[PDB]
Amino acid sequence: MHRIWLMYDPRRVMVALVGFLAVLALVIHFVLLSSQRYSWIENGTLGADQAPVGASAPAA
Amino acid sequence: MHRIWLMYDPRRVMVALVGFLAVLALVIHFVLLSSQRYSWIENGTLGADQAPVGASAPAA
Amino acid sequence: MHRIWLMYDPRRVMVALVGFLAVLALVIHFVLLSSQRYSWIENGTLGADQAPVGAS
Amino acid sequence: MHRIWLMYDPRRVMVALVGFLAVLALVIHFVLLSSQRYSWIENGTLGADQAPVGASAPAA
Amino acid sequence: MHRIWLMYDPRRVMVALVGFLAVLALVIHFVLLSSQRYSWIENGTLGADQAPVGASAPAAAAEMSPLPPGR
Amino acid sequence: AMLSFEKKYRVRGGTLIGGDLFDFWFGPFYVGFFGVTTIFFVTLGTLLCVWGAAMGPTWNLWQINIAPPDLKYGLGLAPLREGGLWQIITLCALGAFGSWALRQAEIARKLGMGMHIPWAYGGAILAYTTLVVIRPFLLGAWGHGFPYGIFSHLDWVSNVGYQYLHFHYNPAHMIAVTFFFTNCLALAMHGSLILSVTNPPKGTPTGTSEQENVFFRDLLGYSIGAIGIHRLGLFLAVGAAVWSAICIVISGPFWTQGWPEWWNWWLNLPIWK
Amino acid sequence: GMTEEEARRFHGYMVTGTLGYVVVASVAHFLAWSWRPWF
Amino acid sequence: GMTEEEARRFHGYMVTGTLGYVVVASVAHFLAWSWRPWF
Amino acid sequence: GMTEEEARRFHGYMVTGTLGYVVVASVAHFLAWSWRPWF
Amino acid sequence: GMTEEEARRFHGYMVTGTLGYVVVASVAHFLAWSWRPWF
Amino acid sequence: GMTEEEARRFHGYMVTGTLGYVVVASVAHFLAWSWRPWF
Amino acid sequence: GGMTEEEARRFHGYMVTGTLGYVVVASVAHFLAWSWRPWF
Amino acid sequence: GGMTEEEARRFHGYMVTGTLGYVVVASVAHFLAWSWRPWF
Amino acid sequence: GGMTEEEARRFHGYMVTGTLGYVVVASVAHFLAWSWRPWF
Amino acid sequence: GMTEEEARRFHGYMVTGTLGYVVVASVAHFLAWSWRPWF
Amino acid sequence: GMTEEEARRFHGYMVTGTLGYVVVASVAHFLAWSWRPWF
Amino acid sequence: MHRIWMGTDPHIIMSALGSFLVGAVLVMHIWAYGQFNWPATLKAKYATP
Amino acid sequence: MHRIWMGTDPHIIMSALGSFLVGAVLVMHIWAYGQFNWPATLKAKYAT
Amino acid sequence: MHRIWMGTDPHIIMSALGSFLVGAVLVMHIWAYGQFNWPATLKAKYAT
Amino acid sequence: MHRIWMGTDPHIIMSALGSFLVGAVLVMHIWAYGQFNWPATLKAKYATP
Amino acid sequence: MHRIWMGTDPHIIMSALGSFLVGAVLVMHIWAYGQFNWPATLKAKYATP
Amino acid sequence: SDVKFVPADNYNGSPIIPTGNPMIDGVGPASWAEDRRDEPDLTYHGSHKIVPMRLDPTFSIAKGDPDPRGLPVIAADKQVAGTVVELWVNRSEPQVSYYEVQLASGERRVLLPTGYVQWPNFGLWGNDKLLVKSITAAQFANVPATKRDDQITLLEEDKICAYYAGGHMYAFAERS
Ligand SMILES: CCCCCCCCCCCCCC(=O)OC[C@H](COP(=O)(O)OCC(O)COP(=O)(O)OC[C@@H](COC(=O)CCCCCCCCCCCCC)OC(=O)CCCCCCCCCCCCC)OC(=O)CCCCCCCCCCCCC
Ligand code: BCL
Ligand SMILES: COC(C)(C)C/C=C/C(C)=C/C=C/C(C=O)=C/C=C/C(C)=C/C=C/C=C(C)/C=C/C=C(\C)CC/C=C(C)/C=C/C=C(\C)C(=O)O
Ligand SMILES: COC(C)(C)C/C=C/C(C)=C/C=C/C(C=O)=C/C=C/C(C)=C/C=C/C=C(C)/C=C/C=C(\C)CC/C=C(C)/C=C/C=C(\C)C(=O)O
Ligand SMILES: COC(C)(C)C/C=C/C(C)=C/C=C/C(C=O)=C/C=C/C(C)=C/C=C/C=C(C)/C=C/C=C(\C)CC/C=C(C)/C=C/C=C(\C)C(=O)O
Ligand SMILES: COC(C)(C)C/C=C/C(C)=C/C=C/C(C=O)=C/C=C/C(C)=C/C=C/C=C(C)/C=C/C=C(\C)CC/C=C(C)/C=C/C=C(\C)C(=O)O
Ligand SMILES: COC(C)(C)C/C=C/C(C)=C/C=C/C(C=O)=C/C=C/C(C)=C/C=C/C=C(C)/C=C/C=C(\C)CC/C=C(C)/C=C/C=C(\C)C(=O)O
Ligand SMILES: COC(C)(C)C/C=C/C(C)=C/C=C/C(C=O)=C/C=C/C(C)=C/C=C/C=C(C)/C=C/C=C(\C)CC/C=C(C)/C=C/C=C(\C)C(=O)O
Ligand SMILES: COC(C)(C)C/C=C/C(C)=C/C=C/C(C=O)=C/C=C/C(C)=C/C=C/C=C(C)/C=C/C=C(\C)CC/C=C(C)/C=C/C=C(\C)C(=O)O
Ligand SMILES: COC(C)(C)C/C=C/C(C)=C/C=C/C(C=O)=C/C=C/C(C)=C/C=C/C=C(C)/C=C/C=C(\C)CC/C=C(C)/C=C/C=C(\C)C(=O)O
Ligand SMILES: COC(C)(C)C/C=C/C(C)=C/C=C/C(C=O)=C/C=C/C(C)=C/C=C/C=C(C)/C=C/C=C(\C)CC/C=C(C)/C=C/C=C(\C)C(=O)O
Ligand SMILES: CCCCCCCCCCCCO[C@@H]1O[C@H](CO)[C@@H](O[C@H]2O[C@H](CO)[C@@H](O)[C@H](O)[C@H]2O)[C@H](O)[C@H]1O
Ligand SMILES: CCCCCCCCCCCCO[C@@H]1O[C@H](CO)[C@@H](O[C@H]2O[C@H](CO)[C@@H](O)[C@H](O)[C@H]2O)[C@H](O)[C@H]1O
Repeated sequence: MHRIWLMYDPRRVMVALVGFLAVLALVIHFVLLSSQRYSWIENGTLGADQAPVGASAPAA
Repeated sequence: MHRIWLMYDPRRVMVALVGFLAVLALVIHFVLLSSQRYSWIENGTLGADQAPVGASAPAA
Repeated sequence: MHRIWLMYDPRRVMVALVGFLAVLALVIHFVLLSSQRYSWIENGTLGADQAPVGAS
Repeated sequence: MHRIWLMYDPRRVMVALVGFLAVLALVIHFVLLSSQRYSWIENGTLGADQAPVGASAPAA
Repeated sequence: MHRIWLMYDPRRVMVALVGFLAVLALVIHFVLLSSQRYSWIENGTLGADQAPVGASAPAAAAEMSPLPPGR
Repeated sequence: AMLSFEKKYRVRGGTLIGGDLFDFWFGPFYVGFFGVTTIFFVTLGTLLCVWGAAMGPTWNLWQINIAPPDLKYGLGLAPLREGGLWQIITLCALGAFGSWALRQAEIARKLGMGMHIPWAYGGAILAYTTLVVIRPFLLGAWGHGFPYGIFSHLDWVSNVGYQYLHFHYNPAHMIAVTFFFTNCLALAMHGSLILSVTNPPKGTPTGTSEQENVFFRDLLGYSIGAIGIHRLGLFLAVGAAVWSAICIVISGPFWTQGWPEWWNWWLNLPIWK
Repeated sequence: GMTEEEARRFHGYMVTGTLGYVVVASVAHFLAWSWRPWF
Repeated sequence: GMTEEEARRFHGYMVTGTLGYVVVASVAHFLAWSWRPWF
Repeated sequence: GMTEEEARRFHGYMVTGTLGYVVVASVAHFLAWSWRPWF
Repeated sequence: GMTEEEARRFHGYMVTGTLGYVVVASVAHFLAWSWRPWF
Repeated sequence: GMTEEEARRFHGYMVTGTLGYVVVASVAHFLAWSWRPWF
Repeated sequence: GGMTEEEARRFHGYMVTGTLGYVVVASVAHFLAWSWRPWF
Repeated sequence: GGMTEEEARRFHGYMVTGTLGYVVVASVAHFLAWSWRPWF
Repeated sequence: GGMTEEEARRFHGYMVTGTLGYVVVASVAHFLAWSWRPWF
Repeated sequence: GMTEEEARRFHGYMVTGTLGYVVVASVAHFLAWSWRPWF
Repeated sequence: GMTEEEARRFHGYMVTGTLGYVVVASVAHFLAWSWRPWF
Repeated sequence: MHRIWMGTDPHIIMSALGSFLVGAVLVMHIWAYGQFNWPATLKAKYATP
Repeated sequence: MHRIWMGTDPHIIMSALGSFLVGAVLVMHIWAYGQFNWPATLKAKYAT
Repeated sequence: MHRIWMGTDPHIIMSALGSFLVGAVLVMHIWAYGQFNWPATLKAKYAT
Repeated sequence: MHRIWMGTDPHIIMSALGSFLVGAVLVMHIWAYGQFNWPATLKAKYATP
Repeated sequence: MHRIWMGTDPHIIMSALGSFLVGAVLVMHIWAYGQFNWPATLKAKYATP
Repeated sequence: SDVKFVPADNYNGSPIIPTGNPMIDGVGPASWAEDRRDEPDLTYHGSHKIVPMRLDPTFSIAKGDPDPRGLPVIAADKQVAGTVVELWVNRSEPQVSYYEVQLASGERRVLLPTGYVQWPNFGLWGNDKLLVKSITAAQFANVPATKRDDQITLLEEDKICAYYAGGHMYAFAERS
């Protein structure tokens, strides 16, 4: 399975992988920070039962 | 059957495949996240009968 | 029959076919997903009697 | 009639034909899907006695 | 784990790391300075019970809307 | 038909996709794989515009108006009669404009030219994609696109401008305008200089690079040189479209107030607050 | 360039594929007609 | 170029793969039709 | 240029990785179905 | 460009580095879940 | 260019540098936590 | 290229045989149909 | 290329046999269907 | 490379043994599950 | 591809596996019919 | 890669490690059952 | 009459005739199901009251 | 009668016929389930 | 009858047949769970 | 039957079989927990009023 | 049976097994804490009024 | 038949196929304007516009740029094609128009239009060799000659530039 590193230069792949993972992590953090339930800077100290929840089916 | 990898450079195919799957996965996740029914960051803790449902047909 | 592949390289046709079918599949899904009757992500759990019909 | 394939290169007449048929088929489907009578995705389950028919204003 | 320093030139990595950490530190400080709970220059002297907390629920009245009507 | 020097240049090679299959000409036009895809998207997108005119109120060329959907449809495909047709035409347009640029890259490769022309055209494609994909996506509805109609899109431009009360105050717009105006000046100067050395007053020898260099230096106070004036034209023309794309993408997604009150930061600099 | 024999050979397939395509289209039209007539 | 025996070999795969894809799609439509018919 | 024996061993990993990916997705879908089914 | 033994040595660090990261991230999710579950 | 001895001796300073930085940052976090907890 | 007169002569035999067979079966189908639901 | 006249003779035997088997099984299926729910 | 007929014969013995072991343990599990909560 | 000799041997296992599958399915259906008959 | 002789010794440790782990877990489940039985 | 076939590949003749017959038979059945009220009488025989 | 198979490929024939049968059989069953009201009567028997 | 397998690759035959059976069995089970009202009656046996 | 393994690599076989088993077992448990109402009865046993 | 390990790297095997066990054990505990109502009953034992 | 190319087939708009070596014959992107006037280009005062720098002492390298003379030239196949013996300058718009290269492992000296050279690291640092990405060190031997070494004609300019232009298509091809 290691012969994958003959197809691709690991010096490329390491830089590609870290670039991908850093971007993906920043996206997920900012998606959560922009949400209501997980806006943890302002509301992080709320207990789990007190945190916001999105609208349910209203039947109305 | 393994002779298919003589038709195409596997080094090229794997890059196209990973790209297609990465874009597809992001598109599906974004479609679901933008829905009502599956906006799981805000509403993921709702039970299945509490989760939104789209409108039904009129009675007549 | 097979002489079609003497005119068109099957290595290339097979790629263009995958490209065509992938775009066509995406177009048909996005059409259906946006309709009322087949908006299956919002309403897929409705029964076929409950599902919308575009009468007016 | 086969001598038409001496006037024109069959390799590229066939591309022109398949391209024509693709464009024509897509146009006709989109034209129908725009119509009210044949908007079959929403209303295809209606029987012909319920299907829309267009008329002019009754012009009293 | 030294072999990474042959895989990449230490000068370029050292500059890249310091550049990353400086950028990240500035981003996190300004995200906090913009927040209500952690706008420490104006409110840093407030006790932990007095500092702002995001709402467990926003308020409403049915007749009121933040957005004008339309379409 | 062929230019009297052309046949010599009509070799195979340089195609990015499809090998030799599409590597041929149709009259003056080079075809190639992206030639085929261009004609597909052009034909489909045009015939859907004709259908949009047919189901609309009039055939008058100026008044035809294929509008985008209501904002309530968000990022979904609307019913075709309610803006969905505009969305399909937009996908055709993107396909056509992309194919055209990639076809130009095949032509440039076949002639041994640099890639400058495809990339320059990329600046126009960027501005279009900003208007109909990126800005509507950042706003969350495809209905923020402009309608396809010769005067109805000018109504859209007017109303988008006044959504910010006084769009002249948009700082990126001022830069973009300055590029468009300076480009037109530079084009007039370069065109005039080349023509005036190659077409001197009757009974005068044909001019030289030295004469245009001298005259240009009298006009701007410095000598741009022959390569430099073409670099400057490309920089001004493409830069105009890039700054255009910036000025519209900041309007709404990033700035939502009137543009005059953006300049409040300048009035409040601490040296003179 | 192909011979007039190869032209006749190709033309045989081209006619046959055209006929097959027209047959499928004809059945599709008669299905569509029976579901929702347009005249 | 490609020899006629390679073309005849590939034609076997292409026909089989095409028809197998149509079979899988026909089953997907059978499932979709059972769930929510469009006529 | 890859040899036929290199292709032979490569394909085995490609099948294995594809099967592993489909397995993880199959569990991911069954978990999602148990949480909030879409039909 | 890697030799066999170079690639095989690198693959050891690459596997373990990947798995070590996923293990750390799984603890991060455990903590996040105990603070504020998303289902 | 960089030798294996150079890398080895560089790594020592690099690790104490990183560790000292993490020590300062973690003290800074615990001061921040004691002043105004975010959970 | 196609068929000589000799194989065409035997191909024709199967073509006429198959046609007559098909017409016989269709005749039985119409006889059954007519007895079941006459249409004139 | 393709099948010889020998292969054609041999293949035809299995082709006819498989067809007759399929039609036999389908004949049983229809007799069972008819006795379960007659359709004329 | 690839497994030889000799090696395959040996491999197959373990594979059969492991498969039987798995099925045996699963048979116990279903007996316990059935006596705990019968599903028919 | 396969020889006549390989085809002869492979066919025997294919027939055997097919018959085993049908036999197991026959017992499955007999159980299902006794449990919840469907006609 | 790993030789047969290494594999022979490796296997002996891996099985004894596995058996030990199962032993500890079996005690854990015995204790857990005596504390809070789940059937 | 057999001289008709001489120019032609028998597989093309079979393909063309097989296409026509599938087409005609399907059109005839779709048409006949409309006119004869069958299978509609079959469906009414077993529909749930 | 047999020599119609000359020049053909046995696997293409069996692929074509196999795929035709699948299509035909699926159409026939979906149609027949509609007309004969089965499995609908089966479903109604064991529904609650 | 065996010589239909000539010129094939047996690992492809086992791949195609394996893929068919896995699909066909899963389609049949999700269909059957609809008609037979099982596991629905099982779930109803153990509920609150 | 052991002829079937020829040309394959044991590690690929054991990877494929291992991944399949993980999948099927996980699916069967996720499904079984839905139908049998366990651990839900376990949870309700020790839950605080 | 030991022949399964031939060609593999011991450290990859231990790395993969170890990471599996960490993942499985963490999943099992957060699951079990949910079902068995522990440490919730522990917290309620020592919590203040 | 001396004719440089033949049609790929009889249909309208088909490509041509070179008969001989396209770089030498001048076909496709290797071709040049064959009717171009075979005379030197002139300054406004009528001196030769493009000349070797040794013929006009007005010109000198800008201080703190490298003088490229004596550097090796590295061809597309990474072989050393030669070393820079002289610069040719445009006297109407002062710039280096051509490097002149003393061929390694050969007798001959050839011109090299500076549009086809690049510096390592694009000139920012190093500057210890020249890179010619477009042709191999073998093909450097066939670069067209000027009739004289003190001047170049417009036809010779077209021929030389066309040679390096064709390389990006034909340098690594058996079509020779
Ligand atoms: C508003 C301010 C800004 C607005 C900005 C507006 C900018 C306008 C720029 C475009 C104008 C130039 C276009 C051009 O010259 O193309 C070459 C072509 C053919 O001549 P050729 O190239 O010298 O010779 C080649 C030909 O003889 C043999 O070639 P070949 O055998 O290989 O190929 C077949 C032929 C067949 O001809 C055609 O298919 C072309 C027919 C349509 C031409 C329409 C031109 C546009 C008219 C616009 C003015 C108005 C028309 C109403 O040749 C070809 O294949 C050539 C294909 C050329 C394709 C050019 C398409 C350009 C479309 C432009 C659309 C502009 C939209 C604004 O020329 C022509 O056919 C004649 C055009 C003459 C210029 C238009 C002048 C109109 C004056 C007023 C009416 C005069 C009545 C007599
Ligand atoms: C060093 C060579 C091997 C290795 C060899 C061993 C050995 C030997 C043992 C373990 C053990 C364990 N390993 Mg380890 N392990 C490796 C890589 C990993 C990785 C990973 C991300 O790559 C993970 C998640 C794990 C995880 C685990 C746990 C499942 C387990 C308990 C200790 C622990 O938490 O260690 C977390 C892991 C690490 C911090 C890195 C690995 C090295 C350190 C020193 C820990 C393991 C050694 C342990 C202290 C030995 C004590 C003496 C013996 C009990 C006689 N190992 C490396 C590649 N692993 C033990 C076990 O089976 O317990 C039941 C055990 O005896
Ligand atoms: C909104 O309403 C609006 C739209 C406005 C209303 C108006 C609509 C209008 C105006 C419509 C016009 C329609 C039209 C007009 O003509 C439509 C014309 C359609 C036509 C002609 C279709 C033809 C199809 C032919 C096909 C599919 C052929 C297939 C061939 C095959 C498969 C064989 C390939 C070769 C092989 C296998 C081997 C070769 C041998 C070789 C190489 C060898 O042996 O060497
Ligand atoms: C409302 O929405 C709108 C959009 C408006 C509605 C309208 C929609 C319309 C009009 C749609 C039209 C659709 C259409 C039209 O024809 C659709 C046509 C679809 C087609 C043709 C699909 C064909 C698929 C074929 C496939 C998948 C083949 C796979 C082959 C494989 C896998 C084998 C590869 C080869 C191998 C392995 C051998 C290599 C050699 C080897 C190994 C060797 O040599 O050794
Ligand atoms: C909103 O709803 C919308 C979105 C509209 C609805 C959706 C619609 C559509 C159209 C969906 C389409 C889905 C689709 C269609 O194709 C989906 C297709 C998915 C596919 C095919 C996935 C394939 C995955 C394969 C993987 C992961 C392989 C991994 C291989 C690995 C890991 C091994 C690599 C090699 C190694 C390690 C070294 C080998 C040895 C070497 C080199 C040596 O030894 O030398
Ligand atoms: C809400 O906000 C959002 C943003 C949304 C939330 C999310 C945030 C996210 C995603 C954060 C991610 C963070 C992260 C991810 O990896 C963070 C990673 C951080 C890291 C790796 C830090 C490492 C620091 C290391 C340092 C400082 C090293 C210093 C070394 C020194 C001093 C020694 C120098 C050498 C010397 C002296 C001599 C050498 C010898 C020589 C020369 C010789 O001997 O020759
Ligand atoms: C409802 O309203 C509307 C629609 C208006 C109502 C009106 C409808 C109308 C007007 C309908 C008209 C229908 C019609 C008109 O003609 C219908 C015509 C039907 C016909 C002709 C059917 C013919 C069928 C023939 C068959 C089945 C032959 C099979 C032959 C076989 C099997 C043997 C093949 C050859 C072999 C084996 C030899 C190989 C030798 C070789 C190779 C060698 O020897 O080398
Ligand atoms: C509801 O409303 C509407 C829809 C309108 C209602 C109307 C419906 C209509 C009109 C239906 C018509 C159906 C129909 C016809 O008319 C249907 C026709 C069906 C037929 C023909 C089925 C044939 C099946 C044949 C089979 C299974 C054969 C298998 C053979 C095998 C296994 C052997 C393989 C070969 C070997 C071993 C060779 C070895 C030697 C080799 C290789 C060598 O020697 O080389
Ligand atoms: C709920 O609704 C729905 C979901 C619909 C319900 C329906 C579900 C359905 C349809 C389920 C179907 C399940 C199924 C099949 O049908 C399931 C199939 C299960 C199977 C096959 C299990 C097999 C297990 C085999 C194992 C564990 C083998 C272990 C091997 C061991 C220990 C030895 C390894 C040693 C080696 C290799 C060393 C030798 C090397 C040597 C000598 C060397 O290297 O030389
Ligand atoms: C609900 O509504 C709708 C959906 C409409 C309802 C209707 C549904 C319908 C119509 C269903 C029809 C289903 C069907 C139709 O035919 C179903 C057909 C099923 C069949 C045929 C199953 C066959 C299974 C065969 C098996 C398991 C064989 C295994 C073989 C093995 C193990 C041996 C492998 C080889 C070896 C060991 C030798 C290697 C030697 C080598 C390599 C050497 O020696 O070289
Ligand atoms: C809650 O709902 C759901 C989740 C659904 C519920 C269901 C859950 C399910 C289904 C769980 C299933 C779990 C499972 C299934 O198998 C679990 C299986 C677990 C296993 C296998 C554990 C194995 C542990 C093994 C250990 C610790 C080994 C240690 C070995 C050591 C220390 C020796 C190392 C090597 C050396 C010393 C080198 C020697 C020489 C060398 C190198 C040389 O000489 O070179
Ligand atoms: C697109 C995904 C959906 C599934 C697609 C495929 C599903 C059906 C697969 C059936 C597999 C058996 O199908 C059969 O395979 C064999 C090889 O084994 C192919 O055989 C082909 O290659 C072999 C060997 O290279 C040649 O000897 C032969 O002349 C040629 O036809 C047959 O042409 C095909 O009919
Ligand atoms: C070529 C491959 C094709 C793959 C299959 C794709 C789907 C095509 C289906 C064509 C056949 C449809 O057949 C038709 O099914 C509908 C489904 O409502 C039946 O409709 C009737 O029965 C169904 C139950 O089965 C009821 O829900 C419905 O209200 C009633 O009208 C018709 O009585 C039958 O004639």
